[PDB]
Amino acid sequence: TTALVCDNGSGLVKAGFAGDDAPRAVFPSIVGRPRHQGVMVGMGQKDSYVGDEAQSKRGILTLKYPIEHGIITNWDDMEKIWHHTFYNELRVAPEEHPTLLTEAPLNPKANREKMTQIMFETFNVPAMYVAIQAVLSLYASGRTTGIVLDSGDGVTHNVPIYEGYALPHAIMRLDLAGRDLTD
Amino acid sequence: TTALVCDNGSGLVKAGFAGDDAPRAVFPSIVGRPRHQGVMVGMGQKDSYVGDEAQSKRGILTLKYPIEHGIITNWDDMEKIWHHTFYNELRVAPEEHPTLLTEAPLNPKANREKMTQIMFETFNVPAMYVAIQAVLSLYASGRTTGIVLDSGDGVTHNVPIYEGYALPHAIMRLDLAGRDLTD
Amino acid sequence: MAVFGAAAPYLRKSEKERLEAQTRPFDLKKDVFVPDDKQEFVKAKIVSREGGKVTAETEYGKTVTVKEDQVMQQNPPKFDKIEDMAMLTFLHEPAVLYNLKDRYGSWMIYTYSGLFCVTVNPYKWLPVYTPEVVAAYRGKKRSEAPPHIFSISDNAYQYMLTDRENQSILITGESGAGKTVNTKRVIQYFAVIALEDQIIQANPALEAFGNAKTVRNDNSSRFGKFIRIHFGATGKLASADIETYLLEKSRVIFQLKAERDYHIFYQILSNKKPELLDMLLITNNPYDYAFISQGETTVASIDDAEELMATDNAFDVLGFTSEEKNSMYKLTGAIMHFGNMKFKLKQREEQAEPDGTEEADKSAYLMGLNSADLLKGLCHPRVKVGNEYVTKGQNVQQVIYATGALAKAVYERMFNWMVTRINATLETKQPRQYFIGVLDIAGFEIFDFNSFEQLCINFTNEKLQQFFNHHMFVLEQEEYKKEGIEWTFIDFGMDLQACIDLIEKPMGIMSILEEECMFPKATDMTFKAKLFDNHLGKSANFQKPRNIKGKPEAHFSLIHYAGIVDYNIIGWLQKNKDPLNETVVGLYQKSSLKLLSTLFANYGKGKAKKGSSFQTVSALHRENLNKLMTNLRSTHPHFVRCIIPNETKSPGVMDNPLVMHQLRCNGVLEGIRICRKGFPNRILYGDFRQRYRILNPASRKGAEKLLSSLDIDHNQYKFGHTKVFFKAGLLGLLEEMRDERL
Ligand SMILES: Nc1ncnc2c1ncn2[C@@H]1O[C@H](COP(=O)(O)OP(=O)(O)O)[C@@H](O)[C@H]1O
Ligand SMILES: Nc1ncnc2c1ncn2[C@@H]1O[C@H](COP(=O)(O)OP(=O)(O)O)[C@@H](O)[C@H]1O
Ligand SMILES: [Mg+2]
Ligand SMILES: [Mg+2]
Repeated sequence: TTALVCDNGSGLVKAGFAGDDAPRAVFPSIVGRPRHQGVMVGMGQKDSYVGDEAQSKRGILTLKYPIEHGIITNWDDMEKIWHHTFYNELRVAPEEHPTLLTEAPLNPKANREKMTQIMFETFNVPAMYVAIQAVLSLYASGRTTGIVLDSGDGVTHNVPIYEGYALPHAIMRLDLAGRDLTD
Repeated sequence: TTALVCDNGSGLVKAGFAGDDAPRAVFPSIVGRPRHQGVMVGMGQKDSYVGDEAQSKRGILTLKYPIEHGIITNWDDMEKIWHHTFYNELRVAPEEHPTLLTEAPLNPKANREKMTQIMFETFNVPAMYVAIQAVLSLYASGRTTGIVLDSGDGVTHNVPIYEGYALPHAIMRLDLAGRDLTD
Repeated sequence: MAVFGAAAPYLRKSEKERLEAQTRPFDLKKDVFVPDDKQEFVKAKIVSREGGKVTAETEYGKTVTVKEDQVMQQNPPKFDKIEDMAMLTFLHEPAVLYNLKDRYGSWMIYTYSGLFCVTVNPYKWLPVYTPEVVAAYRGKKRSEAPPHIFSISDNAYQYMLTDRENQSILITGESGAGKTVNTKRVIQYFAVIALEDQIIQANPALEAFGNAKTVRNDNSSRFGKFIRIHFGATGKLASADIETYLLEKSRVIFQLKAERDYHIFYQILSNKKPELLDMLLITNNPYDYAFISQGETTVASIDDAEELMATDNAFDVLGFTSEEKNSMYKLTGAIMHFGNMKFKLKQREEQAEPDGTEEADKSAYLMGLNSADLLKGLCHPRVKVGNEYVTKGQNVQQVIYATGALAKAVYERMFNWMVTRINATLETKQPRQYFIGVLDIAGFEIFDFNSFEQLCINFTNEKLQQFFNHHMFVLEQEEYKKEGIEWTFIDFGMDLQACIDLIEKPMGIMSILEEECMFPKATDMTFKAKLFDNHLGKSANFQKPRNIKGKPEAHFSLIHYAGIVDYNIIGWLQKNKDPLNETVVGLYQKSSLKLLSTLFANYGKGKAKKGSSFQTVSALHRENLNKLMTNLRSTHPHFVRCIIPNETKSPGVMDNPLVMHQLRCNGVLEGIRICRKGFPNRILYGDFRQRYRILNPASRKGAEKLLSSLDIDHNQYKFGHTKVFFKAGLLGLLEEMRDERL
């Protein structure tokens, strides 16, 4: 079999199979709901637009981000995001694909616990693992030492690694990110 | 055949074949252990860095000298030092090579007995001998009389010798040495 | 024997001469084999066994003493010159060597070896291959006919005609020892039983693009040539289909110090054709080119000039025009100029930029590309993410690896396209019913400086040997169920597969090597440390290397069917990577030359497409070997072994270590070892009565009574209804007590 690498991120969900040089599906992590009434009868609008589809209907929806700074705050929206990613984007059954997930440092343990519970129960993934963003960034950079500054849309943090050994007491996390820049 | 002259000392292990003008391998006698956890997988870090390798990884290791004051207090570390000296720095199998050892005057008999036992049992050297670190220095000076002051890193001692006859009752030993100066 | 004309003597000696040669002095007690220093063993007589000291007088007159725990019997005269090694009374490692030696001394070229066929190339013309033998041979079965290639060929033809299943022929031997002429005579026999000229005409084209000079052989072949011979519905020759497998790409870029590259580049540098050199702007000095000068520059293997002209003539008389030939030469010249590319670091960045561009300009001019576009593609490869294209950064090491991978890939595509063109030209319009496959593969080459290229060949040969062992086990079980004598049902595959599972399976040597190159800080010391951690003591085949006679380097030693082999780690990590570049392949597809045909297709609802970076030579090798095994296993196999008699051209003389090495790499020792654990000696009841009834002068009751008086243990024999099986020791005991009886 083959492994599946899913990166929830923040403001952009990117996923794809392991051994690929680039993620297959990249789309914003947005769940939108219609805020108006709707007068035409027969079309039958769905009650939730998820993913890149909400960008097309941006003018008649209330876009809500399921996560604020790394931490998931609206879990149901996150099941919707993961279901969309697994079915309408990759078109694969997660029943036979191990899933690798990426998660920021210095976050509540309940977050990881709920993530693993959702993966094992709702989607019945055979196996899964959770890793730190900085270690993956250092992997992709062709390096074994050096301090890495990971600044996404949710949170900015630095993790120093020397010779494959981390320095947990030197990890600094700053909540300033792209969303605050937009505001 | 040839004889190996190992000089453990304290803080510097120096060795080489007999008849050479100068020692062949000189490196600090320290054993390093990683005090962090390691986040990068697949590298396969060894659990103990020994010899001159530990000097290059000072920032992620804790260094313990296996010899405090002449005597050996951590026998596993000393065995690791000896194995490294025999198999990496010199790259010679001690199965067919006699070894000459040195130690300071006025040391516990258990230390010498355990050194002899380890060197016949673990390494199976054909023969071995222990000499006082001061008499050898007297040989190296082309003299046969006079006193010699061997101030190393572990212990400082004086051995008066006249016409090749040592005077045991006049030997003075002092525990002040280079380590105390560094502290 | 009158049917076999005047070629019978070589084919089979007469009974009269056999009986005349039967009676000659031989003492079984003290004329046994003895170890030797010059060779593995020599023929000698032992004066006496004086404890742990013996005195053996060899034919050279030596009186050397040997240890008593490595002495072993010699073949009695009544069993000498046996046609089949499986029927030999005592199975010993050099006994087969000496039997073959004294058979070639009397010029018996062909010898049965159970499921194997041993054929040593004669150095003089023989009447055996006269077509009068071929015409009159038909009507004889494998069992009755003396050994020859025609016997197994007719057996395979009969199996195809009656059993209605495909049959395949597997030949093993070093190139240049007569393999080509052997295949020529085999296809001639096939034509007689009903396109040999076309095959002979197209052979030099494949030979010139697939052979290279190594230390062992000056004309060593690498790729796994495979020809399928099709037949009509009525069992008549219809057409031939040719395929290629397991072509090695590492030879193109990395060569050993004492070995050459493919003959292509050296042949192009021939000065007798001046037009190609000036029209391609090729530097006439081989020293200047980087890809070629690393290996040995030139040897007196074959004079390249008239060989090149012969290949050009063969292409000219073939179906396609000269423009395709010119495209071939210009593409090869472009491959040559890929080593002149140079790259340097930038101002204040880790990115790499070219310094010289003249070689880039000329290469782009030849390929019909743009130099600026090619340089931009090499330095800044475009990649697709989601729905948007982004550009990736490359340093010097990655761009050098990509340059090498492109050169290897384009050569592979050119070779495959040439093979397809040859197959199309060879193709006739006849229908293709059941086929007869012919497989040629490189042998189990052994060096004192084994590396990755030799490792792949050894692993392939070991897989083939495991397949042969499984087939022989199936045949033995079939014979057992036919005779109703069925015991020892344990399979003979897993014993060899234990070594296979430490190469191809996960956590194997190949898997760890493939993973290690992906880690961006891997080094040879780390790779060796990981191998020792994961295999030393944990596996039953990985073990420490041995330093013998001042060998240059050894890092680890494996155990195979051919013995102990050690490989050198140094240099493996660098040459395993094959990172292809997608944007350069797109640029080739956008080119104005024929090159787009070769790179026409190259690299959601379930995908496992490996990325360009995640590309290793080892993975491609495993995939090709697996796809070959999914094809060969579908046909009933037959085996042909070719053995060189001596290193020199002089006929008659032999080199015993050379014959030992040939036997070891051919797996004959493994075959006899597998045969010896069961009951290899099988004699009919009538023959046993006419030979051994005289021992107790006086059929199940009679045989039982006779064997009960010979003190034969119950577990030493198997009592059947048609044939009775005996152990090797029983035959020796019977021979000795017959000797004392007479
Ligand atoms: N070219 C650019 N210039 C400036 N900001 C950018 C650019 N591209 C993306 N961003 C910002 O980066 C954010 C996306 O960050 P992302 O990598 O998805 O974070 P995470 O990995 O935590 O999901 C967007 O919100 C956007 O504001
Ligand atoms: N020139 C110097 N100046 C100051 N300290 C020195 C000098 N040379 C050596 N030392 C000290 O001496 C110590 C090593 O002494 P050494 O004779 O190697 O002891 P041992 O023989 O017990 O190993 C080191 O710790 C070092 O600090
Ligand atoms: Mg991120
Ligand atoms: Mg000292």
